[PDB]
Amino acid sequence: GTLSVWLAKRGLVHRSLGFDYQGIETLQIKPEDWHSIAVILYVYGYNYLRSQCAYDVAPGGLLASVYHLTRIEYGVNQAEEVCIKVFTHRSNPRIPSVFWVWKSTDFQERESYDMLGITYDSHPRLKRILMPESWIGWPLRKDYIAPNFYEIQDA
Amino acid sequence: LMIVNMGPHHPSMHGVLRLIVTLDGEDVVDCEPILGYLHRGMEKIAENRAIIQYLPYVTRWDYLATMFTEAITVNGPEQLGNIQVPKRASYIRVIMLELSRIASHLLWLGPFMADIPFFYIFREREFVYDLFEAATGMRMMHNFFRIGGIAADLPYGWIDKCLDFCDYFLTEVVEYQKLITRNPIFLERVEGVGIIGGEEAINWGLSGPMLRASGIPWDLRKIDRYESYDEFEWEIQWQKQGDSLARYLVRLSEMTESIKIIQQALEGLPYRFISKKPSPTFELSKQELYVRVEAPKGELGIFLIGDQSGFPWRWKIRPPGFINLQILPELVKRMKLADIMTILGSIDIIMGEVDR
Amino acid sequence: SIKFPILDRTTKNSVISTTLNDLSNWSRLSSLWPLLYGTSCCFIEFASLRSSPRQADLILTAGTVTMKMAPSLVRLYEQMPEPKYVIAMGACTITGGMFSTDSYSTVRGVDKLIPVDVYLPGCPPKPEAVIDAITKLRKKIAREIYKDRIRRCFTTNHKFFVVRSPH
Amino acid sequence: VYSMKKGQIVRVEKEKYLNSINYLSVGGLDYIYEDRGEVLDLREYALVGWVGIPTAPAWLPTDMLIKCEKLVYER
Amino acid sequence: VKPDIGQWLQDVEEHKAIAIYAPHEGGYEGRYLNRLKMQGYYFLDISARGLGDPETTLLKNYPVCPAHLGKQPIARWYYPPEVDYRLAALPPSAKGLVVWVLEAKVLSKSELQFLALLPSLRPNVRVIAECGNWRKFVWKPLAEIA
Amino acid sequence: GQWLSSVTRHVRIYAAYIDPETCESQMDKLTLILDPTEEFVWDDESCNKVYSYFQELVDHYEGAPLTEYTLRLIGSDVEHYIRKMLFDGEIQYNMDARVLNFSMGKPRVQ
Amino acid sequence: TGFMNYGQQTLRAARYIGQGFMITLSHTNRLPVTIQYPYTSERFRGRIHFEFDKCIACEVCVRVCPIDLPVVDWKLETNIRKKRLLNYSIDFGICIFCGNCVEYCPTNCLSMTEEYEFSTYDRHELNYNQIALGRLPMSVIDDYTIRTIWNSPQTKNGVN
Ligand code: SF4
Ligand code: SF4
Ligand code: SF4
Repeated sequence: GTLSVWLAKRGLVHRSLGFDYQGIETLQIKPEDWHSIAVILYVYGYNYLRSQCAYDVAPGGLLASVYHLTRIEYGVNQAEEVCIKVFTHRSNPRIPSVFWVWKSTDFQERESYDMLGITYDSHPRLKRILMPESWIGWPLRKDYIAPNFYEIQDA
Repeated sequence: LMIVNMGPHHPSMHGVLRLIVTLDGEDVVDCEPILGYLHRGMEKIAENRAIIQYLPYVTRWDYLATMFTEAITVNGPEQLGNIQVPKRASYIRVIMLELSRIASHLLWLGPFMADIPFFYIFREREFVYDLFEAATGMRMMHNFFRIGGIAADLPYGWIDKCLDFCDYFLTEVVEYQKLITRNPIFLERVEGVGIIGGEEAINWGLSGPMLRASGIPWDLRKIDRYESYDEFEWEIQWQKQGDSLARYLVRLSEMTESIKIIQQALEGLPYRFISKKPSPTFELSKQELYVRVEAPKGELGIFLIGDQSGFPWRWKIRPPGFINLQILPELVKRMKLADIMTILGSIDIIMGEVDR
Repeated sequence: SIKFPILDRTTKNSVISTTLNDLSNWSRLSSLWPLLYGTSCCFIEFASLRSSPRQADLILTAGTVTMKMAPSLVRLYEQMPEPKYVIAMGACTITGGMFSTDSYSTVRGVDKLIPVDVYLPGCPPKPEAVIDAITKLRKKIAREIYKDRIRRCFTTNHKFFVVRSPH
Repeated sequence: VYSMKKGQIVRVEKEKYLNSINYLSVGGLDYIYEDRGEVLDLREYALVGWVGIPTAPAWLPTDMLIKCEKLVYER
Repeated sequence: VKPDIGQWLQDVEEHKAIAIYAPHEGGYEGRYLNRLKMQGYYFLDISARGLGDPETTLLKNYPVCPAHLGKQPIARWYYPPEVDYRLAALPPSAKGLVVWVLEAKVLSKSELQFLALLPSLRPNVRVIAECGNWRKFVWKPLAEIA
Repeated sequence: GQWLSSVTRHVRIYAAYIDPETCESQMDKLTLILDPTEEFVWDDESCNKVYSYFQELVDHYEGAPLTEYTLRLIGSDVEHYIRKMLFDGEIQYNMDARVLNFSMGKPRVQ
Repeated sequence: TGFMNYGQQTLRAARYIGQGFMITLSHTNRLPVTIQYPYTSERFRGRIHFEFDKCIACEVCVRVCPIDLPVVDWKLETNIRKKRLLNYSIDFGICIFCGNCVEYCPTNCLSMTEEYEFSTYDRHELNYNQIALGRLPMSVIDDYTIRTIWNSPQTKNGVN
């Protein structure tokens, strides 16, 4: 991509996966150096982040919480979209939240923890935003069984 | 610091939500929005259903304007398969999408003016649903979006009622425009709230009326060349007064801009119902495609990772108003219990696309 | 396989008492006055057709009820306990609606939660369907003669402490 | 093109599916441990779902589940 | 309104098949059902707006057929009948008859209404309380057209 | 908030200070309210049997944290026990309420 | 002169209340329309009309359905390709009337009508049969309480 060989090429792991369908680009980024990577992509021209996507390919294996960060603004209209690909596993749900710098990620990271269980830090209130706080298990991951609850059947 | 419960049956009618605040005195200072009330699990079932089976499912998101949801979820596979839509059906789709934007903003300002009446807007709404009945046949539960365009054709009465809608509707709109200049209770009861600027609304997450409230001419369909938007008359609201009445002028200008687009598209007519229909059943591909459209609340989005099967492998929706719900924790700091009604009105949100 | 009622007699068999019962039942079948209970896709019929959650006994459930909605819903029925019943006006208050198979956080009808007299076709019908539904309900209450004021409490309880582990 | 057929009984042990959440409710209990789930689709992975319980299906590995028999159970 | 006479009770104990011609003007229909219920009888409800093959539904143990949502099998079980189980739903002996309250005169087929009225003549404890296509007044015409 | 229960038909957890029918305030006393809607017969000896069975189930199923998931599990298999008790004829129906929907299906001729 | 400014604010307020009162007095003149109880086009998608002998094979109503609700048992008869269809059981509590198989039927015996009066007293009554789904609902012109509904026109002002 553009920023992977210009800005993140100075000692950052911008492991590209090719181009996406229309104009986006997927670049694999590890879970240790992510908040500094988020601040580096923040001070680039890119400001507007939306649609944090937590897809669950390979159930029991790799888990990802990708982004759709672009650089839209008020007067200029240079929409350069990119997917910051962060990855994790079932054994390691530890991922850093961007809620210390990008505070508006409360609902996004809470839904990601609420539907997958991705363990987070630097987050003010990480709670189950759709399920009860007593609820165990996560429905969005493909290796999940909804247990014997009578409200899930008609009978 | 008496904790408000903020129960399910609100004194207003704008959905079911939870906004527990410590409220030291009458000043609200700390917001904890609890959600999950109107929840369906759209993503996992959409992974378990096809496009023709989750295509009846796109009605429970922004049901005050149901054309936007099915429009973006059919424009997904059209640009995914690279199947060309003819100009006639695409322009009629533009007309009905702007009419649904009209319906969304008037069905916002109806109950908003009821909280802060119903037949002052229902005189228009009966002819609006007559247009929906002459367009597709349902009131708001239409299923008429195909890959080639509209599933049916326009009848010979709907084009005449569409010609009559302009001088049926714009006159009562401009009779409703002068009320905020006349009536000072809107100059004193909703005036003031909405203190975010442009460099901050770009900074957090905002889009739609909260981004155009600061005087930014923002538009997805102007930046992205989509449905020939530069042919029609456009005036995106660069109103920089910031507050809630600035948002009301934003919504009046968006309705009037859609009126200008439809009025220029009354006599356009540049072309069949569905192009590329050999077979009733098809599949989808596997690409990295995020499609978005200009929502009335700001950048509704569909994320798609394909499976090359009958089911999509990943189906995540970015709703506009749920990203727009993030800013109230910051727009709660120095207001009142008599102000949060105006706040949850000026967010312009229903809980269909929130929990989903 | 059912139970057996008592069915001894009708003690209030004078003309004045049955006249007052018929007039009070027809006036009870005349004054619906729902607390609305919208906040869903069935709220749209309210604009075409109070706030004290213990007042209006003749509420119809015109909303999509979920599992998290269910404790407040049974508490609200505890706030309308003895006199009148509810009317299911949604496929999701009847069978779970369109998500009757695979939805985890949505109850398959309030027919496992609350006594329901009338079941609707469900998804927003015409605004005269609710009028026909309350007319039917008026015909139902007109059949009722206030059960001749015949009363029983179960009161099942254990006073042994549970093996608790709070936070 | 796949591992097994579609419609065989799925028996589940608590140790055999230890990647999932089968050890949180220690004791309540569950129901899909016996020959209750049926294979509805397959891909490495296979879709499962009970023959009488109408709940949402899942995806599980071809060795994590087990084709048990052809014995449906209802009423 | 409120004409004080129990002549509808005399019609239901003499003919036992009367079309209740009464509007949608509130609940002015169940008062005679309440007088039948206060006489010691038991009244249950039915509607002909979705009741097909009515003699095959009131008797002969019409099938249950539970609607599976793409998960369960067909399970073609036989549910108990409508009015035979309702005659089985009278646990004391003081219940003199069973009233079958029908509230759908449209979509009814004149032949099948005569078949259902003959089925009210089949059991002696069965009372037909069908509708009368919503006249303006309260008229209790018998099953003459059916 | 303060209500912590999984309340359905014939099973209501209601962990509150409820000796009599007056609700309160909230404690570890789980007051199992059964049959709010008058749906079945519910003879007193059979109610004592079902209450003793529920006591044995909450005694053997505890030891873990008594949060809401254990409440869903215990109300669910309590409803399974009530269904298998009424299917064997220990619990007949009522036919004294204004619905009598036959919530567990009509008993067959088998 | 702050109370003078309060008085000027209330002068503008009284002007606005008078103008809005004229607007609402004109809004109270909505006499001809008055939608209420009776005391549309063909695509109402209300009650679904069904035909039994035209229903033959392909079971597409159970497949394209968002919940797969239809329950039809069938046993193959030899050498004549007849499935021996029985018990077309549709639960309208399960049914959404979202209309997929109404237009997606190969036989096209599934058609919609204008009936919506299916508010019933019990959920087990909603399990309808194939003969109950073949009933012509109503000719709405032929009522003594229903006039002509303003379908093509609007604000007719002809009843009075
Ligand atoms: S059945 Fe559908 S339309 Fe009706 S309340 Fe439920 S979700 Fe809304
Ligand atoms: S009615 Fe439709 S689904 Fe049924 S057998 Fe005929 S073609 Fe197949
Ligand atoms: S009427 Fe609608 S919900 Fe019912 S089977 Fe047809 S498409 Fe499915």
